Amino acid sequence: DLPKSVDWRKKGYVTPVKNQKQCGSSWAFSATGALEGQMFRKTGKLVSLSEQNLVDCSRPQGNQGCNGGFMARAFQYVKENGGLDSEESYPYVAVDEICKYRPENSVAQDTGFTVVAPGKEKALMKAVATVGPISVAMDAGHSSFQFYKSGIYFEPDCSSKNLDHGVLVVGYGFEGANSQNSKYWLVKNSWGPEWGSNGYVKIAKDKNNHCGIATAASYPNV
Amino acid sequence: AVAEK
Ligand SMILES: [Cl-]
Ligand SMILES: [Cl-]
Repeated sequence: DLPKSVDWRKKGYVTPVKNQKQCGSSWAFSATGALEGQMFRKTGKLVSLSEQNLVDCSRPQGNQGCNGGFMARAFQYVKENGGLDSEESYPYVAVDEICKYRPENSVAQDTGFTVVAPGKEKALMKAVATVGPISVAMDAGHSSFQFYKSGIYFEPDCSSKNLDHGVLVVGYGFEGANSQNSKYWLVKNSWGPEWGSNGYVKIAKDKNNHCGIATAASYPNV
Repeated sequence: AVAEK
């Protein structure tokens, strides 16, 4: 019995929109967004986490910094490392740099991560309703996504299998009175608040896993 | 993906 709509931004779980600039680090922003919501659920405090800590330090786990990476490998790094620094103490500079992780500045931890059933939008909906914001991969390789402005995004050129961008599902919704009318996923991007709808995009929901949103979803266990 | 400049 899941809610007809969810929006974690309205419960305090989501930090203001960030900007990855010219660095292939969307996976790091999707991972800090998910950990930010789980740490808030655990402590009641919303603390911005360091994407640069992940960019610089998680190559042992398989990430490649500004050249790409995966949210699961980020949650694996946080677990093996024993922590993750705050954004304030380890600022983002959008280029690969030397790892400067400082344990004394850690404000988050995880014990591992949970994988949502691949390809299953109903498993993703259950995770979003019961856990908090969820890290997901999607195909953002389209001019229509770069210039998205408002409304429910639906792009026929979208692939559900070949993905290139890590984002955060912070909720889901519908329009009008019928909960099944015009359903959408509420997605936080990391291209600045100026992109899209104050930094977010509504992606069509329950339309055959549009853009791959439920193909490779996960969240950290705290 | 990165925003196009
Ligand atoms: Cl990226
Ligand atoms: Cl991943």
